Amino acid sequence: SVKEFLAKAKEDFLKKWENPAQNTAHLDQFERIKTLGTGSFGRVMLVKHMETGNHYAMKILDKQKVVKLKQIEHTLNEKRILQAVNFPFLTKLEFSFKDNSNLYMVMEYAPGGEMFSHLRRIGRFSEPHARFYAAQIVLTFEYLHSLDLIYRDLKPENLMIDQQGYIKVTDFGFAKRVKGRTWTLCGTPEYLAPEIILSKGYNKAVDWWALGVLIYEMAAGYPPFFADQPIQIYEKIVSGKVRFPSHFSSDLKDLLRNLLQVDLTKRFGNLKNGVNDIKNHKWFATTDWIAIYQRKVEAPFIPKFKGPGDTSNFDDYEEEEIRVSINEKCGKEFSEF
Amino acid sequence: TTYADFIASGRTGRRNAIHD
Ligand SMILES: NC[C@H](c1ccccc1)c1ccc(Cl)cc1
Repeated sequence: SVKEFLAKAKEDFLKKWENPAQNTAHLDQFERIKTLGTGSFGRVMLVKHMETGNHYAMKILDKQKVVKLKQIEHTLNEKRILQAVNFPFLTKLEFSFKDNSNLYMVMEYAPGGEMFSHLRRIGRFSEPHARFYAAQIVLTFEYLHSLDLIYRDLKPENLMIDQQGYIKVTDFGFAKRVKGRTWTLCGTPEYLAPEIILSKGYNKAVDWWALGVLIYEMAAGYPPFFADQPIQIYEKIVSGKVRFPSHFSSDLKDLLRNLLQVDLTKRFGNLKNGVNDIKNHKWFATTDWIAIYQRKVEAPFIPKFKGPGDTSNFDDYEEEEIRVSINEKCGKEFSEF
Repeated sequence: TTYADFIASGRTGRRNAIHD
């Protein structure tokens, strides 16, 4: 019946995919509270929606910076995919709009913060704790991949912990609807599949590789391939070698060997039996996949709640103006946004 | 230890995406 659930999920997705929501709010409808993250690739602010009093994470992209970084098509992918998808462990896009200078994506706010923060502080997660999160990623990728979507940026930085201790996958900046293969060099160095590094055509198998890296990092406290510079990381990744902490269970070690597999004919997720090779692996023997989808499972860790607008689980960033030019920038490039 | 090497590394903070 997962086959039947997914058939229906595709019908729902395709309707929104073929006729996207556009211009569903305005900047003036939100009160700016705090910057929750930045980057060359943009910034995110906590905002309060006046008509509801709801708190949201508003992603703000500078159209001119997007163009300079050659991320126009990628940004159009992000918004078009996010408005069309619907799954418990995906961050929901509530509103999107644009003005003369910027693009806006208003997402649900997860006050628990990023997995990254909690993982670095605590050090590592126990295998059951890691398994609880990995299961949610297995289900999310099953969903996304069925809609012909490749995610391409799995990492702790992009997984928010919600108020029930469950995961929300965020940042769809490299997500792409592709039947067959694609070639863009993108991702985060520690998480890149070897075929990406080697400039081959690649497919959704690169996400299953990334799952291997995440599970490893969650359970070990550090990624399987690290060094001071990206080049040194890429050398390690393509080497064909990986070392596991002595505290890694036999089952974990075996799952990771089949995920972090350079040979695509052997990598789990990519075989004839698809995601069931992963779902039915011994390491997940205790996982009730339906109970996880339904959020019936008790979460191993619940973030300390201090109100809907509390930012204590996020770091402090330098605040920066939201300037809006009186001349429209990049009108044609982002016409469909 | 591997942990000690990671913590002494320059990549224990948030990691930026890459591109062409
Ligand atoms: N990586 C997720 C992170 C975030 C998402 C939602 C709420 C707070 C933080 C983030 C996303 C985009 C940018 Cl530009 C910086 C930071």
